[PDB]
Amino acid sequence: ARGPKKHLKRVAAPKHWMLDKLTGVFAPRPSTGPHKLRECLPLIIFLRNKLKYALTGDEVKKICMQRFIKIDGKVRADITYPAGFMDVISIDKTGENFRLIYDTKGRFAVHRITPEEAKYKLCKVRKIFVGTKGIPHLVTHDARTIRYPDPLIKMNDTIQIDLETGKITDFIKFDTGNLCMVTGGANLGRIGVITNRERHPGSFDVVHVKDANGNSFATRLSNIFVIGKGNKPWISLPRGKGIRLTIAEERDKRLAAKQSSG
Amino acid sequence: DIQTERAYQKQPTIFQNKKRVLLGETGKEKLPRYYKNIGLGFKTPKEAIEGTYIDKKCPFTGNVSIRGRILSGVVTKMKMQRTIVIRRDYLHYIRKYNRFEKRHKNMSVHLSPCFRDVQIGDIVTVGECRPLSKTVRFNVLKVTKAAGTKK
Amino acid sequence: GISRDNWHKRRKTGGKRKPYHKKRKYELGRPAANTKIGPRRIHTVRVRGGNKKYRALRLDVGNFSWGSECCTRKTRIIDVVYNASNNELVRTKTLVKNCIVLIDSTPYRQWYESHYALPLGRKKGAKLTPEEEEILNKKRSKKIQKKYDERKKNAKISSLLEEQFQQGKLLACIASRPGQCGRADGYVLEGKELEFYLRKIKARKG
Amino acid sequence: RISGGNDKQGFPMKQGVLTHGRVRLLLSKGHSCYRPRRTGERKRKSVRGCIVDANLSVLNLVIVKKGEKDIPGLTDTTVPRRLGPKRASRIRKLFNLSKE
RNA sequence: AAACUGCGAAUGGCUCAUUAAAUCAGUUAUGGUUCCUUUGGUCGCUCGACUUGGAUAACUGUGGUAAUUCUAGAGCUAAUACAUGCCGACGGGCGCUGACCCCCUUCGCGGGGGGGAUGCGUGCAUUUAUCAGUGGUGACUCUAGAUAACCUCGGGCCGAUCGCACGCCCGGCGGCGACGACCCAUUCGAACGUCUGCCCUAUCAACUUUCGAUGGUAGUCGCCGUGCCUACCAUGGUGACCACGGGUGACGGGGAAUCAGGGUUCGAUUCCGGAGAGGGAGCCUGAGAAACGGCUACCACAUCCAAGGAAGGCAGCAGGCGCGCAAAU
Repeated sequence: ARGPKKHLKRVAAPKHWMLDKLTGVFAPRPSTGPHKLRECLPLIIFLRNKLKYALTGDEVKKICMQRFIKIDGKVRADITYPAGFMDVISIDKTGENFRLIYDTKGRFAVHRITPEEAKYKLCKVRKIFVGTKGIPHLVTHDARTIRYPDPLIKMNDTIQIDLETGKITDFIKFDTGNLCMVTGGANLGRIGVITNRERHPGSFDVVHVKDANGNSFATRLSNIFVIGKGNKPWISLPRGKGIRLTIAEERDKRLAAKQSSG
Repeated sequence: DIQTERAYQKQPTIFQNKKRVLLGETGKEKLPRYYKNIGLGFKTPKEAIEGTYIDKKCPFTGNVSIRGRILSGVVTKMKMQRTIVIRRDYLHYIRKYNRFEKRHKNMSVHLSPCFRDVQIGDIVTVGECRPLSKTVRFNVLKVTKAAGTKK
Repeated sequence: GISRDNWHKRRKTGGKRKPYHKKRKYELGRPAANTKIGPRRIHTVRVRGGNKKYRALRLDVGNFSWGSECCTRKTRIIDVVYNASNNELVRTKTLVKNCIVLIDSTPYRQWYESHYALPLGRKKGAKLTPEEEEILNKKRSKKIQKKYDERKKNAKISSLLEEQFQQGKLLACIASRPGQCGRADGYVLEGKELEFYLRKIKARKG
Repeated sequence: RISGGNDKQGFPMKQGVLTHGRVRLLLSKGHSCYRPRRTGERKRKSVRGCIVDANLSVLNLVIVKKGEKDIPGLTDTTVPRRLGPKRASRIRKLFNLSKE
């Protein structure tokens, strides 16, 4: 390869893009943006598979540049725009908004939210920088460079930004006893409380997260998103509240639903 | 003992020609020494603090950083200057015949003159660096003596 | 077609390696600058990323430093006297990094009388004729004379630097690569540098 | 003032060859006798030299000084202006207009 | 329509010739560097024109060669093409030089403390030299700060660009966009390195070594580290735990067949990475190419011709010949 790739095969797509095999050779390669290729979700994939508003690749384009869809308060006219974690998407005419949260399994889930919760967005700070004339800077996980932050924002905190002004309203400090969830790996979408944080000099610093029912698991430092201060979550959690039901309880719940439905 | 070759040897962090009030005695002619903590729980020795050798590839007094892997080995030969060769003996497993084989892969690491109490057979540990030569990639962090040598 | 690969040559064990792919474009090399002296010529070449590197072919002046009291002035290149790498590169007037040259002593001298108000150079038998510095000495107040007196209470330097100042040339070193940025910066040689490189010149020229 | 020309085999002459024959040379963007198909695309062509001799097909001449004997082939009617200037400063320069 | 400008052609597709620690696989690092586009920030921080210049297209007219996606002289004309460039912000701030002025026990002298006109430099991007130690790492010669300068004529930025909807307040003054731009992070990556793992062969037992082999010093070049390459030094480095040399009907892996348990054979072949476009060699443009549906010379082979010259590389899709036991519109 003499340059960057511009195509992407269907079976080379990530599994959480949640496609089929016998439809086409290629898959939608997203345009470059705030999020990585294997951690985002194209707008065409959502509008054509999840919401079922469109069936072909031209109907998605018509809806997309018809100026009907707004992305974090800004209208976007790219059908392969990368949408990732807590990307607030809004439809102005039928009055629906969706928040992208990983569910109990390894995928995205549709989650309708009220507009009052659609005005803000929780996002994770990545690194702290100092500008030219002594301006402190923040680099956010969706590449939002924010000037003049609060002095108590550290490396692995979570800030809440209003989508109309771009400023910080409130923040959550990285500490034990806070509600957390994991973004990537074998664990995905489980909601838990940070207990331990093991420090290894020169490598990945693993942590330990306990679920609300008695389960525990260990993830890396980069696989951390802090969502709450204590037990109350700052956003509306999806169905099941991220408990990671095992296969026996899942089978029992499906059998109970089948017996009750008839 | 120093300044052997056709160019001056210096540490490009400090200034060695500060103008004092007098330029006589009682406060001069003790040059500062540049050193840093390499991290990873390792402690810098006194020979890198009060020494007079000049290097550019020393992990303590130099321009090289320590990151990546931490290995170990046994010193085999000290023939070429300012760098040594160590031997790593490891066991390889075969799935068919459920029995091991020992293998050795000797490779060259860098020895600063800070560790000059080194004989053949001493156990050393090394840390990964940027390529300092064609085949040299590692810097010795500490030295451990072998059995015997009580003198 | 000059390459910079690490597969034209033998391995660590001494056995030859067989090349499998030809010369690439990131693997590139260019001929040497051979930065001479004379009227200034500088060429630009486009490199990877679309950036430009200034190839200094000839140059006249340089921005050197004199660190005993931290002054920097633009100074003309006079002559190269020593190179630690090649003994042919002094016979051809070439400029490299960490090279040993002579530069003119006029602007540092003017800074020395204009700051410390002591005569520098001006050998005995010929005094200050064009009558400019004692004009600056006069029409001052008592506070300003007290400030100069407290400043020139300590006005001593090395005797070898003084002898270079009567000689009119200061032995200088280059700390910049002229084939990459296009300029010839650096600092003047002082202290043990002067005695070491003067020993080297007197050993080579003997 | 003689300028340009075509060879008997049909090769136009490049200005500055300083040869009475045919020399092959490389041509690039911004040179005569070459219209590039790709950007930066250089191809070697064969041109006629500058010095005129008997082995030529045509020759292009211009008129620099008008005499008194008008030729019906050359000076018969004055053509009208196909299209004039477009920029505002060119109109103000041609009509010698002021600021107001 | 045409044509100038800008962007893409470096993606995709086909093949397995080379290649046996080389490629590749898992695991690390760039604290050792470039990055088109998108996303976010910066874009009156610098103290010094109510819009400038001439050239070319397309077009018109006139020609040569047997011949090409071949082209010269003549007459106009545009830019988000090529260039040259101002006003405002902008009245005073920050540092050196400072004529000088004012207050006092100390009589003045000597000392202590405040105003300072004038003159020079000012920020970001590059380079050198010195000093101190807002924020961070396991760890900087890290970022930020200060001083003195530099700032390439083939030259860093600080908008001489375009459209829609209408306008309030006495000619000034406004809303949403499109394009372009130094720097910074991000996205797509690429590239160089760390640890481990490849088929057979001793009728290959020693190999490399001023034609760099091993390391040190200082440089050149390269986007960066590094014998990558120069000048000088010491004789180093690998090897019976199989180096080296040869062969391969060898691209590597995810995988396929058979299979009680262990294994044996294959993997040219749809997804990943690598290599090439007859085979070596060199290069323009471009962010990214040693590109071949880009260019330049060599040999093998080969097309047209008025014999002067001109034009090419189906291991792309169909198709044809040869080769064949063997493979389609």
